[PDB]
Amino acid sequence: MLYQAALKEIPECIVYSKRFIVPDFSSYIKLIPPIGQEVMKANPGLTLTTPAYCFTLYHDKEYKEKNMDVEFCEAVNDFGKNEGNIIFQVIPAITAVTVIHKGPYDSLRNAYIYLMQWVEDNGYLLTNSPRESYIDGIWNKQDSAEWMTEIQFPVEKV
Ligand SMILES: CCCCCCCCCCCCCCCC[N+](C)(C)C
Ligand SMILES: CCCCCCCCCCCCCCCC[N+](C)(C)C
Ligand SMILES: [Cl-]
Repeated sequence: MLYQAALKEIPECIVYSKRFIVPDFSSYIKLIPPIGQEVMKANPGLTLTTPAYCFTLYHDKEYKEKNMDVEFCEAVNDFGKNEGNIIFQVIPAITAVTVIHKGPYDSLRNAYIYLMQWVEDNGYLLTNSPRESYIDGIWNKQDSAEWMTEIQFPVEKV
């Protein structure tokens, strides 16, 4: 796939979120559906933002694929009440270099490789946790070649 870096300012947002140490990506994503179900039950009237912004924060300090520190986030228009370890928080504004990963998730690492190289080549520094923003996927497209996930590296120019 031919990744195409873009540079953008991402404003702050309010999210509901849950943080996990996960064995691998498949194990992690099985934990995601219950989060929305439980937070919505506990906060009638909670509204997702339009457009949506639904993303994983990868909090590890190095590249990893197993035993990962991940935080699932989904943007809402206003705060609700925390439900268990599901917590509302403000995710701060960042300047990000981004690429779109088309297709299934087994090759997501290629987008991270690409962005790590771009940051080095163009005189930037990664300054906060990468975000993995889910756009199109099994919820709306059964042709997995048409899934779309945006990888966002928070950066500052050196
Ligand atoms: C000079 C710095 C060298 C590289 C810094 C990399 C920091 C790593 C950022 C957090 C870990 C990202 C893990 C993403 C895994 C995503 N997939 C499971 C989908 C592949
Ligand atoms: C029988 C085959 C079972 C397939 C299970 C499919 C479950 C799909 C549940 C999707 C949850 C996706 C969460 C990402 C949120 C989507 N938005 C980006 C639109 C907010
Ligand atoms: Cl320069």
